[PDB]
Amino acid sequence: MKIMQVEKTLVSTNRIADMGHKPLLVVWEKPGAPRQVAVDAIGCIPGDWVLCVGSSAAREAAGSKSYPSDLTIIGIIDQWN
Amino acid sequence: GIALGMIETRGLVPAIEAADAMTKAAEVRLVGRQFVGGGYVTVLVRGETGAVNAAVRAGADACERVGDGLVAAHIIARVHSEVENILPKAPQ
Amino acid sequence: GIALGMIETRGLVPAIEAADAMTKAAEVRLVGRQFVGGGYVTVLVRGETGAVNAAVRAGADACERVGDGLVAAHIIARVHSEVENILPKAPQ
Amino acid sequence: GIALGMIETRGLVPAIEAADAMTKAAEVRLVGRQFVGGGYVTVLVRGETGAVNAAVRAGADACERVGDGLVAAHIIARVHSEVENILPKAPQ
Amino acid sequence: GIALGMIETRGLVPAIEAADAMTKAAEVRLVGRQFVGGGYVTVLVRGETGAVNAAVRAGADACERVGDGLVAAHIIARVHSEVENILPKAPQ
Amino acid sequence: GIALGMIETRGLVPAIEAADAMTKAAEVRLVGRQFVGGGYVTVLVRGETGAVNAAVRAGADACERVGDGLVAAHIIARVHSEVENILPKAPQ
Amino acid sequence: GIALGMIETRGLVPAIEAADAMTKAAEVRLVGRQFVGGGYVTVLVRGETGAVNAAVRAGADACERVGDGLVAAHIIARVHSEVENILPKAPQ
Amino acid sequence: GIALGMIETRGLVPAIEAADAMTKAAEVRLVGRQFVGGGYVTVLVRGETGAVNAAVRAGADACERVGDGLVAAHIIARVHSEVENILPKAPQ
Amino acid sequence: GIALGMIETRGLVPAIEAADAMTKAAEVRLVGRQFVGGGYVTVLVRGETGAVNAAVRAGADACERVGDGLVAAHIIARVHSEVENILPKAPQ
Amino acid sequence: RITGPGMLATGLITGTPEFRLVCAPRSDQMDRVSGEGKERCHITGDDWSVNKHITGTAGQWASGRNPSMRGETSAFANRNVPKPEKPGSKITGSSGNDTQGSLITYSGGARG
Repeated sequence: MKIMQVEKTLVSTNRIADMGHKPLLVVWEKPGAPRQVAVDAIGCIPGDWVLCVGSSAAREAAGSKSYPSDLTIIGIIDQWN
Repeated sequence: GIALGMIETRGLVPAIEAADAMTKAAEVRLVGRQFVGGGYVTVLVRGETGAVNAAVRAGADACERVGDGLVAAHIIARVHSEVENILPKAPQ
Repeated sequence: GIALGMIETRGLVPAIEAADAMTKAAEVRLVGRQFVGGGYVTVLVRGETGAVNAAVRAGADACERVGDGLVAAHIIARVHSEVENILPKAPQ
Repeated sequence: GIALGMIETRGLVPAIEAADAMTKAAEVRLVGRQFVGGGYVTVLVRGETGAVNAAVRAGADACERVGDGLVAAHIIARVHSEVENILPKAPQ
Repeated sequence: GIALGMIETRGLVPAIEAADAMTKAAEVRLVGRQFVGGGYVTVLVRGETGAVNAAVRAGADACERVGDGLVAAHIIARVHSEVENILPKAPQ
Repeated sequence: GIALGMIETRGLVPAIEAADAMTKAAEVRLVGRQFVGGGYVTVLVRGETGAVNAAVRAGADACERVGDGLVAAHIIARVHSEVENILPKAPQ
Repeated sequence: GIALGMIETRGLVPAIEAADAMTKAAEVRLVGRQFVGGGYVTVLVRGETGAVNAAVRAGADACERVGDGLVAAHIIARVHSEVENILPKAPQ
Repeated sequence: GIALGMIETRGLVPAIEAADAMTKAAEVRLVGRQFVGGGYVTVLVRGETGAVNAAVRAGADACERVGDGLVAAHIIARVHSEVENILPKAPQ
Repeated sequence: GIALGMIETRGLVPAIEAADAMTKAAEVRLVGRQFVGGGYVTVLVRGETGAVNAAVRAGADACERVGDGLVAAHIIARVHSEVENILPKAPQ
Repeated sequence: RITGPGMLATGLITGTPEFRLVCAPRSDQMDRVSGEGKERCHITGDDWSVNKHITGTAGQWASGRNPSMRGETSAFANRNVPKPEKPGSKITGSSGNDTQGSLITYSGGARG
């Protein structure tokens, strides 16, 4: 898993129906780093440092074995700089 | 910026959770939390139609399983100017 | 417009949906939204008889599926001057 | 006239319909509309005994199948002076 | 008036009928009509012990069949001095 | 004493009976009557822990058969300082 | 800390027990007691995530058999700034 | 008042319980406790006639099942001045 | 010691045993042993409510099987202030 | 037969002259007083509990004092009110048309 900081929300109206109602957040490891989009299973705010699992675990982390996600936020770090 | 999203719950805790999830999902402003009476609570958001759509979907999903649960998840993309009179402009 | 159209719903969200549908459907002025108590919310519109007929039908149809649903859809075509003391003139 | 007519309904819509019917039927003045809480709404009229009798009968007949219906239809020909303190003189 | 008479009704019409009955029955002073919430309404009378006794019996009998009816009819011949701080002095 | 005892009832009449019985039974003082909403009324007393125990027991036994009866009877021997900010200090 | 803990109960007595348990179990501040309507009562605490987690668990355990019992026990680790506008800062 | 309520008991404990119940039930004053002989104990109260009736009823019900019970519960609404010579004025 | 504990026995020996058990069980002061007449003996203790409860329980249990036995075991958490005029302060 | 307002609302008007382990299991033991007043756990020794043959304070000595004669609309009670059929979505194309989550309604009650 990775440690990433939540930057802002991501909205895709025409996204596939398999995504459900899950919100999407823009995450990067630090300001200026390449941006990635994670499925927010926790409900985080911008500026939070979160834990992002990838690969096949992200699908179950987002809700089901067949969820279309390769990056899901599974926790908020209690204290991180 | 003028679409309206609404979530009605049974009890204040699901309403607060729904408002939190809504404002976390997209760029929506929380304009009102109304104590309807008899336990109903309504939280209202304003914003762009797509942002309101995503926010309301996320809020409904988040508040369905909290407390006594969710009553309504409703989106009005184009609000009639007459309805603006009964809509709150800021929370309290 | 002297005719009166009222829709009573369980919860605020169907009431707001009914008000939006009514004001979109026909030339009717939204004059009030009342928190009755116990979850009842009533929305009142004024206008001509035909406009009020169309507005109330559209509002009932639009709000019956929203939230806990629709309680009453009523039309008073010629309200008595006594009744205007308890009717809101401008919504809040 | 100092006789008292009271109609209690579930919801505002039957109460408004009953008030319209009462003030149409007889020479009574609408003096109050109380939100009792829990959904109960009470409308009060004053007048002479015959006017109050006719008005209450008409209002009960009119609001019986409106919304969630009718709860009470009551007449007091002469209330005690103590009861005047808990009766509205004018509605709002 | 040291003795306390209390009648609790489901709705406001039985409360008004009970208050009228009590004040007509005996020398009691109506000191409060409280909207408790959820539809409960309580009428409170003070007076001498026998007067409050007669008033409470009369009010219960009168409001038995009015509206949603009787909930409680209670007499306290002398409340504790602490209780006086939660009892209304005059109706509002 | 600093212990807290509370009785929750359905309606005001059982709450007032519970307060009267509580104050007459033991060395406790009435610190508040609260209208919770939806028909609930809460009465609160303070005193020594054993006195509070006896008082709350007597209040429950007295108010159980009054009106719609007893909802809750509870004793906290030492409330947290934070909870002191949501408790009424004196009855009104 | 900016974490939020919420317990919703049916009636005020279980809410007070929940608040007492939450404040005794962890370093959290009681910021509000809200009468939602219909009998719902919500107690809200703020603090660090671990403290709020412990407090909410203890309160949910403590109030589950008090009166009409628990409705919701919810934790939000990080509250969105929009929701801070609908959350009480100090109780009363 | 000038009415006289008397409770006669078998033993001192039911007499003390009866005196407490009478004083707590109604606006009466305890004037004496007399040991009669053979185990009889008499407690006497003074007050208004209705207050005396309520107090005597409550005391008789309270002391009926305490110890060896109740012998007599009597009310004299007006006492002849000749009988005041055999009545204690202040309890001792 | 606000609370009052009373034990009535047939004869003096069970009264003495009850007094010993009461004063050993809990912190209560023996404020009176009263020869009622006809063979009844009453022992009265004062103290905290919980202490009085434990003391009276122990005294009843101890003196039940002694001599001619127990008559009454009675507790009053707080007597009426007028009842204090017929209660001994010290055992003479 | 005289017609008019007097024939209305027959049987509905009132007020007319004519009308006039140490601790017991948690599941199956509900305490009289909760919290610090609980009697669930068996406390031995000199506790404040009262025996059966001891009288006063509570019981009939609190409920027999005052004479008494005995005689829902809310969000919780409305959770099972009859509702019409849930709206369906017949639209095609990629529009986030999830059909398994919670019910989302658009203007007019359309599924969204």
